[PDB]
This record gives sequence, structure tokens and C-alpha cells, in this order.
Amino acid sequence: MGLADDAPLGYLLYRVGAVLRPEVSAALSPLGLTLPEFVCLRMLSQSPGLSSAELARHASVTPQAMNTVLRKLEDAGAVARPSLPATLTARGRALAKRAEAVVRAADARVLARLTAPQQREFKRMLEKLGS
Amino acid sequence: MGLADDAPLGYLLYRVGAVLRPEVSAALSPLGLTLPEFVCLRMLSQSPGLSSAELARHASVTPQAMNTVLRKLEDAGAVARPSLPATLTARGRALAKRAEAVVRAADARVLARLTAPQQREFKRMLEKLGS
Repeated sequence: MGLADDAPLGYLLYRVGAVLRPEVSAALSPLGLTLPEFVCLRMLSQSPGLSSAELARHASVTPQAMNTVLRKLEDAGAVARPSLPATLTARGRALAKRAEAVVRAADARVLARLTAPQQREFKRMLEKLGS
Repeated sequence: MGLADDAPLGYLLYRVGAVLRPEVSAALSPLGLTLPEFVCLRMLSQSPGLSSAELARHASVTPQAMNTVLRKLEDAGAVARPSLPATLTARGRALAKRAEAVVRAADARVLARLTAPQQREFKRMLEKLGS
């Protein structure tokens, strides 16, 4: 998409994305999670028993990449031992919630680059463009 | 990423993305191009002779998906007949430029949902968040 539209709106959106993604990744790192691992974890907390293929389609990734993500999550004891169905362990559910919290905090950290009135204005304009 | 950060900034950014992507796709359709086809076309106009694997890595897509994109572009006479190196034909170079033009126009159409002063303000705030 950043490759697709290099005109100003698409480019500027892309650049904010390229700030937000590392912010989120950096926030997840101390929890032992990559961004794709977190996405998988969150999907499974919201939909227990989804298969790897299902997860891979919802994340728009390859079944192989999702299998890898799932293996690393099993290794961390977050995903239960088993394209197979997958579920979270107690540790996994706890981790999913802690991780969602640090991601929301990352989001706020990027937004806080703007003053409070600027944040309200900016969100209204984003909302308009996205509605 | 939209799956990753559902807090307000990431969510609102995602929604604007989900307006921009169909706008760009719809603009490309009369030219017989999908968005991934356009991305490939543009990459090859800027870097003749890149291999399919190279293109696939730069587009963050699978080699197989890029091979498909390349096949469809060959079919349209835009990419010359051959993980192999690929080049644009005269028709391909012409198409790449026409397509870039319609994508820039799509971008402007989404931005114009805001008033001119709002557009200036919005771009400054995007710039700040992305800097």
C-alpha cells in the first residue's frame, strides 16, 4: 500500500504507520512477543479453536508463517500443544490481556506527540476520511 | 496491523486505509490493473530487470503471488516474455505512467473530503506523527 500510493495522503499515512509499527513491536518485545505472535494470540483469545489456516487467512499471511508463529507461541507455553485447531493456555490468556494493554499504551504514546486539542481535531479528521 | 493495534490511532488509521485502498483499486480497474499488479508494474518501471523473488521481497509478498502477478502482466502485454528477471514493454512503461497518474488522482479525491485549510492542518499533523 505504501508502494501503491506514494501521493501525499497515502505516503503520510504510510510514514505514521512506520512509526506506530516499531512502537508497538518495541512495547511487545519485553513480553517475549513479536507483532505477528501478538496478532495470533489476540485472534485465539477472541476465537478459541480456530485452525492455523483460518488464522492465516484472517491475518492475511501464509499458512506456513502462521504455523511458525503458532510454534513459537507453543514454545512460550502460551498456545496449548496441538493445519490443526489451536487454543490458549492460562498463561496464554493472561499474556494476551497484558499484551493488549501494552499495545493500547503504545498507541497513546504516539498520539501524545500532539497536544490534546490537536488530538481531538486529528481524530475527527481521520474519522471523516475513514467514514 | 489493523489486527495488531485496535486502540484509537491505529484503528482510525486502519479505517482511512480501508477507504483509500478501494479508491485506488477502483481507479486502477478501468486500466485492467489490480493493486498488486500496479505495485509490481511500478517497481519494474523504477528498477528494470529485477527478478520475481526480488520483487516479491520488496512487496512483502510470496514469490508465488508475485509470479502470478507477473503472469497476468505478461498476459496484458505490459511485462515482456521471460524466479526470472522481468522487464516492461513499451506498453508496460506507458501503462505504468498512466496508472501512477490515476493513483495520485485517487489520493487527492480522498483528501478532498476535507476543506483546504483542514487538509493543510491534517497533513502537518500526520507529518508530525510520522517524523
